[PDB]
Amino acid sequence: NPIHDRTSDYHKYLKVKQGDSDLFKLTVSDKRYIWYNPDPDERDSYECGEIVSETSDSFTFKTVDGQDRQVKKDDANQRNPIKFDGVEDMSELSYLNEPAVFHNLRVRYNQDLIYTYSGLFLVAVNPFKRIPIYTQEMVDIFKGRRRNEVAPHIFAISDVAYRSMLDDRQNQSLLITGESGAGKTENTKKVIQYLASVAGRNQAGVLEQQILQANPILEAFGNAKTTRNNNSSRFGKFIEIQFNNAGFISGASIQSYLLEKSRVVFQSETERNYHIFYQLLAGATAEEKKALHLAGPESFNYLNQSGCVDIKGVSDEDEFKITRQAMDIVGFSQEEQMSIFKIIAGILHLGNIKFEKGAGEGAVLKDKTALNAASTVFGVNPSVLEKALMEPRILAGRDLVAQHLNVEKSSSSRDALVKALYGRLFLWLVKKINNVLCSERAAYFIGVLDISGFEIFKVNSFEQLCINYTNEKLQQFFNHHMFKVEQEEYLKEKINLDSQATIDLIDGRQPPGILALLDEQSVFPNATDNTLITKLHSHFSKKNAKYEEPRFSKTEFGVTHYAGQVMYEIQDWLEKNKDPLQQDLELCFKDSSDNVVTKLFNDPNIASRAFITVAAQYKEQLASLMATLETTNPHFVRCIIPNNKQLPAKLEDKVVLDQLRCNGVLEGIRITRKGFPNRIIYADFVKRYYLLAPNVPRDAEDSQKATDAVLKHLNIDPEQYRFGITKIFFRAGQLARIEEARE
Ligand SMILES: Nc1ncnc2c1ncn2[C@@H]1O[C@H](COP(=O)(O)OP(=O)(O)O)[C@@H](O)[C@H]1O
Ligand code: BEF
Ligand SMILES: [Mg+2]
Repeated sequence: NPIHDRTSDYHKYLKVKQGDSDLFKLTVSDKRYIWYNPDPDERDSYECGEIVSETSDSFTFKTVDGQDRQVKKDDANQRNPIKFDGVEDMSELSYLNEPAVFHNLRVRYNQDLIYTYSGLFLVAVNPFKRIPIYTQEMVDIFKGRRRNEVAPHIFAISDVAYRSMLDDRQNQSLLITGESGAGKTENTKKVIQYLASVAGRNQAGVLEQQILQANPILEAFGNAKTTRNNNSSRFGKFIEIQFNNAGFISGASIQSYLLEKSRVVFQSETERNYHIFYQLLAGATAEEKKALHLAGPESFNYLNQSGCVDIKGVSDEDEFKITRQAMDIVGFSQEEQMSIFKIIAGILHLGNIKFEKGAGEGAVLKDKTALNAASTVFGVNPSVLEKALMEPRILAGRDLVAQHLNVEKSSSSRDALVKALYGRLFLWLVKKINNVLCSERAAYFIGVLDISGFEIFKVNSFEQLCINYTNEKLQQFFNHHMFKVEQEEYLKEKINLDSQATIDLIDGRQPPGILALLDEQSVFPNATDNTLITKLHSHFSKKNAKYEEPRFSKTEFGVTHYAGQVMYEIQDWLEKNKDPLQQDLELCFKDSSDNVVTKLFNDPNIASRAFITVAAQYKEQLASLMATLETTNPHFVRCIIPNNKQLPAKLEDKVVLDQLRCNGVLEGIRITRKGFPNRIIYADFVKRYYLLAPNVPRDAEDSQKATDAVLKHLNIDPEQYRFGITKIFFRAGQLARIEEARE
């Protein structure tokens, strides 16, 4: 058993190394320590101070410098006894303070132990290097083991979910959140690999392969290199792994949320557009290139503006293969693939269209190359296109009259088109995939959510509000859930909100919240950004406690979110909400000779939102998501980024701690710390502590009687612990004191 074979890779890579002895006296120490901030300005920066003396109410310790200081006992951040460094669950910690928590994570990370539990959560810190803990051999060790039986791992929470499903006949969910680059998508892919393996029907299976090939397809079209991650997911996703009554994988379905369409037409410096563009340019066959009027990235406006066309240690040509191979496995025909390619190319050509003026104020196409290129690949009438771009007919109530747009408006229109095409294509892909894997008649499911946690940038826009509104809801669900689950534990053992207000501000109908007001402004063609922001301040400024009207800025507003205050900039919200496309453009494309192209514009499912705004739509998708989640038994994973530099072996204190504060980890410890944080199995207590009392023997039947014995020996406050049917519950700091007692 690799599990009890101290020489196995399991032991080397997932466990804290065990020596020849386990004796209590090993860890004996005379010193006591306290975590302190050497600079009170740097609050997340701590050092360990050794305690020297104590008054009845305060502690006096020695700094690193050799300097002496004092602290109130009630404010002190005591350091846990060394026996606690590296524990697998932060819940076993006696002193539960911020520096203590950070420290356990750190001790673990130093030994490359990236996974740690924190009560209900599985905390996962990005290693930024490969650790061989995801092999088939690793998968087989985790099959059927209880949480406590094995080391923390994504595979373990995945197995727990699976056993619960079979045993309770209840659907399950895994929520994996955290910042960009924290490791969400990596862990998500591990869940799927694990499941496909433990629940798949292979004697060597097709379904299983298809399911596995699904994400690569989506990552090509929805991931991009950003400054925070070379493989950023520019969309949220919910994966439902479907099973039959017997527990075998039977299908799957995918839901996507919020694709960043704007990146297709603009990228920040150093970033890239979606991977596919590069993959196509790099691996199209010489025949494909000519058929697509293809060239180099440098030759395309949508690709030559960031200053970055490739990713280090990444071959777009080689990635292309992988992409195409997945499409093949999944079921896309050569034609369908072909058409996808034409679309991707066409978008590139549209991007090179240059509008010039002079005539007057109207726009003109002196050059017509690119137009022709795109026309061709799209299978549409170039002249129609031209006209639909520069001379859209607009409805003036009675009159349907074609407007002659200036270059700007003409450009912006082409851009809206590109965005419409890309976004529709992505939905088509997802629907396609779902058509192949989705089983109408599934018995049970395990759903995995891979989405960002709270987003707080310099500039926060409409997209960030959507994300933060999602996180307010997820966080609330977490809080409801932990509440029940702690309450249930106390019961089994026989021992003795703010969220809503922010949510209401956002999505309330009466009084109307932010989204309602935005939607209302959305029916007025002539409404502007000022109109809208004036309306928000009118309703909430000095009127809603979660809102803040800035002292000087006239284009922003603040929302107090769970993770802190966020300032939103209103620019372009109206447009974003309406996501407008000229009808003459829709007409142009409706007539495509291309089979997929046509679908993008003729299937209400892909072409239309429902008249629904973008906010309203989102609101609805969130509500269905939440509804499903509410029917599952949830599992929470929090992915943590170690630093903002993408480096291994560099766990930065402030970076980490900020994260732990935003994602709810610290609050749960806070909550937990309040009651009886430590809950030890009677038998286990005795094993270690029998020596402390001139009475008890390590091995006993009446473990409780034993436990009581020691407690009594040491003369411990009956308020410091509660007797449970199986566990002895301990208040914060108590266990540390015991550990601190002499043999
Ligand atoms: N457990 C891990 N082992 C190895 N590399 C990882 C791990 N977690 C994340 N990474 C790395 O960090 C990069 C960012 O991870 P990713 O899953 O894409 O983050 P997220 O989806 O949270 O934005 C990955 O492309 C990979 O290099
Ligand atoms: F960049 Be990660 F996908 F949030
Ligand atoms: Mg991702």
